Amino acid sequence: HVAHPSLGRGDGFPFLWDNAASTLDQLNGTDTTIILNGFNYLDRLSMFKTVLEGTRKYFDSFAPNNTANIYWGFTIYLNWILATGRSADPTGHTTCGLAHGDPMCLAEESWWNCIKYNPAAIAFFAAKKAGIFGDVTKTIVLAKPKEANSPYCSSEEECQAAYPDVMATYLDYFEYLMSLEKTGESIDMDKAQQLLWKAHVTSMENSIAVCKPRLKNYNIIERQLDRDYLISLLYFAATNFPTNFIESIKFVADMPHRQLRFGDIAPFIPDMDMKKNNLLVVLHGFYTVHSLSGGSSLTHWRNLMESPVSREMARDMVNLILAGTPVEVQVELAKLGIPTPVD
Ligand SMILES: *[C@@H]1O[C@H](CO)[C@@H](O)[C@H](O)[C@H]1NC(C)=O
Repeated sequence: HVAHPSLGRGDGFPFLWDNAASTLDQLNGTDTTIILNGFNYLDRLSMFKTVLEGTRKYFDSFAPNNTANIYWGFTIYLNWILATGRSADPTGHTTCGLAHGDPMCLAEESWWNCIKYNPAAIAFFAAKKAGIFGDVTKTIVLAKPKEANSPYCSSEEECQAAYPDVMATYLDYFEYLMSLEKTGESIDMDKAQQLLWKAHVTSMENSIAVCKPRLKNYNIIERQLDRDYLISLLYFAATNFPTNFIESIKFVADMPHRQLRFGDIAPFIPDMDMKKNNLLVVLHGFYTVHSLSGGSSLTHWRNLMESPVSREMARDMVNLILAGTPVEVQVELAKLGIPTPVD
């Protein structure tokens, strides 16, 4: 049994989905503690699954099996980083995440692990604080990293102190959900999605500098994919594109199913379909507009995306992209009136 990059266990749900905890009471611990290893795939999956379960009631009517829940995004991406080897140690110094080592271990040295840790762990703490899990008197005890002055926080208090804006933005999301029963209002899906994206973006922006050195652990082609993806995510987030089950699977199905290497040039990678080859070009297209504009294009894009009509039009573009339609990022952005750069 191994994780499939886009199908997870087989039907889109993550590898080992059934094995992960639905509630805090199913986790290991003591009378006064709950134990979680943030460097273990199953415990990270439990950080997502417990929040999915605890927020199911807000999304239940919209679709079966909690599939309308917008928390699926980073849950599905956890499966993908495992399945494609991107959570393993890339340095060769340890066997963490390798088949001949502990395949569930998530390496400190992994760039993907580095950027994705907080959207699991800090978000989990924020959900706890907001009351998503009910009243919890037990202390969360996280496994500590080995590296001194690590980018990985290992307690509720340390995470708050090191990444205050990330804690605050995820808290805003969960507090909004918690407010709905007092009012008796049904969820405003566009608002909920905006709040969650704001937290994800804040996390990415708070991690980019501290995770940057890990990019040097990968060859230049894989390294550039990593950069391309993080910048592109900032543009996608501003469109308010949905992060529910079906849309998340649609995205990961277009991502490369293996690490890239020297020799790979999109859109001519012969062991990948046209949709994967096309998304690789598009991600680099966003990187290029961003780099050549000194980052100014993102500021203009965000201003434009203050309009709900603009956001809907931009989501239409994203859907074309996900279907494998070969659109030129630079050309499409200009159409939307973004001042675009020359070299
Ligand atoms: C939920 O998903 C499971 C697994 O894919 C499926 O067998 C089942 O039909 C779905 N449940 C409902 C109520 O639609």
